[PDB]
Amino acid sequence: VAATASEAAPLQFLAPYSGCAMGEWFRDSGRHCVIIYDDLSKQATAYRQMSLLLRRPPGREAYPGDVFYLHSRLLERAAKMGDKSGGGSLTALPVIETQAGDVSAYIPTNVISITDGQIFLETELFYKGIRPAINVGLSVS
Amino acid sequence: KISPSEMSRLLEERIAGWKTQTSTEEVGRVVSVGDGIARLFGLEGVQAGELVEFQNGMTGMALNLETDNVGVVIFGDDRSVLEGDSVKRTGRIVDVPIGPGLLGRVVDALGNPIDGKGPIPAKERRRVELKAPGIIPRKSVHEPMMTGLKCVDALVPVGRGQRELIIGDRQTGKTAVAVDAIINQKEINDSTDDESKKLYCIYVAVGQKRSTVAQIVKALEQRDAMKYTTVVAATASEAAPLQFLAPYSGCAMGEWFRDSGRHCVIIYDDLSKQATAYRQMSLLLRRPPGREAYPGDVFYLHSRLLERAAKMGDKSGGGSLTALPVIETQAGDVSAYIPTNVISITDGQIFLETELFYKGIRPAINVGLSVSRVGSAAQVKAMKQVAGTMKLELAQYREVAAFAQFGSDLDASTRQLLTRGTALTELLKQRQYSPMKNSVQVCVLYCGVKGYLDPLDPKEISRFESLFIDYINANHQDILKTIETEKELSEKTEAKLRAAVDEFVAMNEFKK
Amino acid sequence: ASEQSARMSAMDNASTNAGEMISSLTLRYNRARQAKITTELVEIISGANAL
Amino acid sequence: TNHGRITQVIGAVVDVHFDEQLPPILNSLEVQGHTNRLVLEVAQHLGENTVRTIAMDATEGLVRGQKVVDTGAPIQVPVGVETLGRIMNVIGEPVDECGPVPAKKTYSIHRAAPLFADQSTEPGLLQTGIKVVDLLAPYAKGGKIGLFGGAGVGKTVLIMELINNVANKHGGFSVFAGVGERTREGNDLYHEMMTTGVIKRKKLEDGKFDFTGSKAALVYGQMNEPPGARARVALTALSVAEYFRDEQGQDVLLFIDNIYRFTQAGSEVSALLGRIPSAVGYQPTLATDLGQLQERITTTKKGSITSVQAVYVPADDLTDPAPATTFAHLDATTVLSRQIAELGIYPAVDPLDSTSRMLAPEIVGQEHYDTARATQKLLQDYKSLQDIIAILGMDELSEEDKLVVSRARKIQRFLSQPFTVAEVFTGKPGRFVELPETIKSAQTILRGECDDLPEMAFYMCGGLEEVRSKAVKMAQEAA
Amino acid sequence: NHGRITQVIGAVVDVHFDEQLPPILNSLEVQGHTNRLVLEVAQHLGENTVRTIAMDATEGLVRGQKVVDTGAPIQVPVGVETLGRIMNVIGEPVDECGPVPAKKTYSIHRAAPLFADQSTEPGLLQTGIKVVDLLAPYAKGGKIGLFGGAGVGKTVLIMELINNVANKHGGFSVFAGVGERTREGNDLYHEMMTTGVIKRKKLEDGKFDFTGSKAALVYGQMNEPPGARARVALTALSVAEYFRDEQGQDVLLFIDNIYRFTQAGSEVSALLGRIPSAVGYQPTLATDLGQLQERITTTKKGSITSVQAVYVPADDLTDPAPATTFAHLDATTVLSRQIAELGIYPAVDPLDSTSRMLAPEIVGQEHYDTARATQKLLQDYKSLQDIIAILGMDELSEEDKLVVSRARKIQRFLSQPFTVAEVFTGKPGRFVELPETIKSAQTILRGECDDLPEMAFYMCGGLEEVRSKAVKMAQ
Repeated sequence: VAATASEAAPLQFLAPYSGCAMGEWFRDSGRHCVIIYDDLSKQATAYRQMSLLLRRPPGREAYPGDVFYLHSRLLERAAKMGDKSGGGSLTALPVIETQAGDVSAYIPTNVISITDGQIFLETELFYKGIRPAINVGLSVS
Repeated sequence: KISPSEMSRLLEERIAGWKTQTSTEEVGRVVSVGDGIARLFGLEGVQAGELVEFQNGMTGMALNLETDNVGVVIFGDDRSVLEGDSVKRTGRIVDVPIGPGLLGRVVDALGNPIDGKGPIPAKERRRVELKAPGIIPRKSVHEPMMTGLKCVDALVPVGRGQRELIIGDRQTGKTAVAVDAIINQKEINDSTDDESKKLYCIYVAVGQKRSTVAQIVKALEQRDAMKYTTVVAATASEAAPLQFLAPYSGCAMGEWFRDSGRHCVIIYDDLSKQATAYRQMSLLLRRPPGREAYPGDVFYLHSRLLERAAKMGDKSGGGSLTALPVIETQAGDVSAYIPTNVISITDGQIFLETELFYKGIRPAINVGLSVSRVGSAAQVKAMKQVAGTMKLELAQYREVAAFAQFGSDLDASTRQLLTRGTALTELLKQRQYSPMKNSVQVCVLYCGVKGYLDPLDPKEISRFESLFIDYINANHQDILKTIETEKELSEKTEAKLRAAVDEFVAMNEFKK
Repeated sequence: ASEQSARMSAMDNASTNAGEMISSLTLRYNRARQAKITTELVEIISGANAL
Repeated sequence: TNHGRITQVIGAVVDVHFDEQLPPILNSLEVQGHTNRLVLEVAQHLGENTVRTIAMDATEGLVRGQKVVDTGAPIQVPVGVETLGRIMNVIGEPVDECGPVPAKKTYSIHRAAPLFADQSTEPGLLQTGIKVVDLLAPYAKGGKIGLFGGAGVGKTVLIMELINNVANKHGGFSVFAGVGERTREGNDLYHEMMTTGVIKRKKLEDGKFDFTGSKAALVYGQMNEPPGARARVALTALSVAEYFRDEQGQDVLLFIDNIYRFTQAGSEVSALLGRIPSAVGYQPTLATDLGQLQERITTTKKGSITSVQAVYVPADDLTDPAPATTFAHLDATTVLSRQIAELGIYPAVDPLDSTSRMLAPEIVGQEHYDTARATQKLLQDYKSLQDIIAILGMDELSEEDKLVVSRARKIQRFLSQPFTVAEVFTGKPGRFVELPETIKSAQTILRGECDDLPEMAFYMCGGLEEVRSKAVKMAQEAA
Repeated sequence: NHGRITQVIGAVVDVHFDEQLPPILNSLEVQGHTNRLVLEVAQHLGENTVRTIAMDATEGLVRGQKVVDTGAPIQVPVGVETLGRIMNVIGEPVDECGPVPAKKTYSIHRAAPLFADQSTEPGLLQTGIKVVDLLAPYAKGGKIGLFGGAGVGKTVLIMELINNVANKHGGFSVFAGVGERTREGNDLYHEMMTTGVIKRKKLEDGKFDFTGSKAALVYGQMNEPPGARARVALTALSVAEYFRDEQGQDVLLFIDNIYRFTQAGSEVSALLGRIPSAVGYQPTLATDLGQLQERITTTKKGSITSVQAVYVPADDLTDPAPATTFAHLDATTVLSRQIAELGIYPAVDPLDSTSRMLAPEIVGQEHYDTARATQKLLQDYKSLQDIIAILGMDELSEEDKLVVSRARKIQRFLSQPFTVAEVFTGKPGRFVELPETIKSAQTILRGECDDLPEMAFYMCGGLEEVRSKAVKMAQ
């Protein structure tokens, strides 16, 4: 599901929800699936765009207050259905780009408060040569 | 929410079938007044940037044309204006006179003199906001301006057609640099009959008070400098539109010298009070703001102002218009909006500091941050020959500066750098309202770079320089005339110079 | 001699730690600058839209 | 007289509707039917024969439709020698409880500044009796002076010392304007002026008073007053001084306390008046509203006004827009610091931030100019060793650097001096140090003819004799 | 269509039509004053009224002034006739040499290439520069950052890239000046006319004959209002898309600064009344940068490479402008005066330079090895220099002196002359293939050429010329 930089902002806002709707078929039909949102910060940037163009009041880093709800609407659908609901499943591997490894920002913390784990990646180990540059003291599950 | 057409005096006519719209496009009625702004109904036909006139003789500029009203900025107080007054168009865009009648005169942002000496003859009246020159008419900078300061003429040269920002903190010597640049042109204008080798000067003041504008005029009248310069004063009592317009009036006055094959240098003092005034006019015209409440037309404003500074080609006349805008930084942070906009607009930077103004380094020019994107192309070879060395020497001193408090423990090859750097730093010091010529500058910097000051006590260099100057001006005027005519330091003149230096050192005695 | 060697080593380590602290403080400074700018601008906008 | 009707009321902002003959802007309106006198100042015209005005007193108790009367002129303050020895409000009313002002004249507080053609005079030197001031930041006789500082650095104390050392000897008149300062401070100033002969009140058997003499006038717009009063009280006092300047041709002194409150009192109402806020909450009309004031304060060819303005600097931030704009309007500058006052060096003047237009070799001779610049160079050299001293220590410094540090510390302690008004804080008596004495002492200390003396002999002295006496005492008490 | 102006607020013109409103981004021509004024639609408002951004100044405008609708956005001319010329955002020439007699016109607002019409095979771009092709390999359809001001040899690097790509790849080039200084533009034009990048030959009647050149120019001058400087890069991008699509060529696109593009976008949004984002930038920042940069890519017909100059405000790489640009940048090319002071030209910092193509899949697992070996060597030589600054160069082992020798030899080997600098220096130009550079670096790191001297590497473009210079300097 492609919503690239040339595409408008509403389509970037949607594409994650469209992918989750495509995965709900597997979740509800007893099948198993995994959705990979390769950029959620861009979804949040597009929502900020649409809000500021709708004259809504900004907040921290200009992001509105409906960003936690925005991401949680999407991520709370990832679930392991039970024995009587078919038994299907739907995992989720959301992806986030940081800036100088800062995880005390607003969007990383908003998504860490929604997720069930964390896989951290560093530029030091990636410049040294360790690839995949997956740290292990910060990564948890 | 009601429109001026919806007030309950006009609808009594419209409902009554009155069709007295024969009121022309020239006349309108005031609807609201406040804080230097007026709002009119009518004048469908008035141009943007056009002058309008009120009942009580005052005048204003129409800026914010709107579907229901017209926004006007006032050149004065609001006591004269009251709601219900009538306004008429003059029909002419804002303009100012140009000519030799302004030389030696102080004027406001509209040509109206405030010297108290008489009116101003003007065969030519030029608009205030014009299109700047293109690319083809311009020419590359290949000629110097000769500020008269050693550090500037050597390490941060200013050419004819350049835009060299003077950025610094309060009470550093910016107005002093400007006035020295103005005063140094006296010997060059008095030593010539042609009006193509001279350099005229224009000094726009914004936000300044009269009790220092008068001191500037006094200092220039003491030294007979006003004969080749003119002042444009938009002080704090003068309204925001006048503070906003004075730089454009100065550029209009300088375009006469630029287009006619002459040379001028314009000096905008406190451009930040210009931008401030524009902000004060936009937040009162209810325009949409940006960061620090500045509108988006600030970069465009300073760009329109500064892109007129140019060097025209030999088909247009060969004239020029140099620019020396001045900016106050409130903490030294040049990352703010107006500093970043101006360094992006300008062709260089002269960064003055406060830590050096008290260490005796006056002018307090930090040559580390001061640069010149033109460079040696705006320098005579006589100055190149010493500046190419002194720049490297001062860079090495800047690389080994912190070791000055430990040089007792170091070894040679690192104390020589400190000694030469200290000697040069004490040589570049200068006195207020005492600029020098390029020949004397070359001679003194040759004395400095060639090691004739390393073994001296630094405190004596201020004597050394002075005596040497008097000596050469008494004895070897031929050397100065040769350097001024040929613009080169040949081996024979260099031998004569070393001879004179050795004679001076033999005649005199110094401490160390 | 051992004292002077240890002094040089300590100066090396101190300069390294100072460089690290300068990097961290530069990051924090840029963050605080952006925060100040955004806060002031949101204040200005809300005061412009509260008329 | 016209007649208008209040339409709405929002804090210190009052909209008024007239049926005909609108008043010009800045005119004064009187509310009719109120408990006490209530004056409004027109500020904007909105349309439909409606105006918007600012109240001088509190709007509590105001009613819509209440009647308003235009006076046909702005706030007119009484003037003459009858205001002397007396306290006045923003609207000219007295608050000294001694009777009404029997003035034969009144001036409008709103006037136009003197033009460029009315030039200044020579930079006359002003002797205050303070050492660092007379040495590094000489005060001009006919120019503006600024005292920048936060809270707890000695602004009103320094103004009181300047009053004691200047106003009493001054033969002309003098004016004080309290713009949003403390009332305890106002009472103390009034009592001290009644004490030291600057005010001469004489009660009479018939219940009247007599303020004959009393070369001082007082104006107060203190914190308790609302906005509109704090803004215009400065114009009131400045008109009271312009009267003595223009007509009587006298030389005048003008002390102002917390001029910053003017700007604050603008920012308190601009958003209610419909203006968009500026960068950090201040109003857009900051520079013009301040320049229209400052340009009226200037020497002319009829008189002279020497002004001294105290400028609150919040959080010790000199980058704030108000002091940033005020710096350009001053002839002499004096910036007070907390890092110096922590060392007990009072007055806590920073000689590396204090400046003056007068410190030039042509005005003050080279004996003064070179001395001042050498002092500043020495202090900057001492400042450029603080980190080396904090990290390594004094052991690493050469004997040249130790001499520099010693002389700089001695200068620091020597610039301190005790004031007469600080007896109730220090207990020590006050001093008056003349300028030749200051220059002699500074030249001596820089030349090195007092290195034999200690450092603690400086922090309360007014000369070298007292330094030698204190060192003598400490040496005798040492054995 | 024909409409009338209703109000003028700086660079924001509101226009009223009676029927058949124009779409957004369409162009409108004002009628009734000189200095032909063009307005780009940006927003509909109701009452058959629209809002427009002006490409030039609005002084002297009147309410009720007549306006014509061209019926399409700003249309720039395209062709081989635009080679050697200069053009503004509205396509008009500002070189005083005549009009552009092109047989075609393209809109500046064009949809990006689709997902199908896009090449999946990446490939390098054979420039001819050694340090570039070794340590920061470029790519077709790529976007290369160029961090460097003046005093470094940037204009000469630009002209060399242009000349070499025109000679080898046969592709033309374009230079866009987004709010550049006018004297800088004049200097660049004269340097091109000197170096042969432009061929402005007079004709008998008095016209000019711009014969086979290697670069078009598009200048949005700093004196121009916001609205031009934001729509200039699109003009140059359409001029390049013409060569990409029809002629089927691999072209270049140099951009003098993308931060002024961002400044102009932020200004335009502030004028139009859009609420600014975090640090004052517009809320359409990444969207506009993507609308621009997604057209700079490879397709099945040709390609457009791009060299954008970037300015990091206050050294803050976390600022939204560079944080959004580095996501699109496929490379990086830092300059430094601390290598130009050694006489080395180009002054490319081999350590600060980076690339996403250096991985050992596009270049094979020998280019990667050589590059990492050279980087290791240069880091070791940096550390040895920091040591020698204190302990002197007497306390070094033989392996340390060998490392220093190899480091200086390769640092001076990477320097090379330029075909365009010939007119300035006389030293001829040297193209250097990548296998040749790889072999030379392999030998220098193996230690074979340790017997050579130092200054034999500084001037040359290959081991052959280095050994020849050493043979002739032995005499």
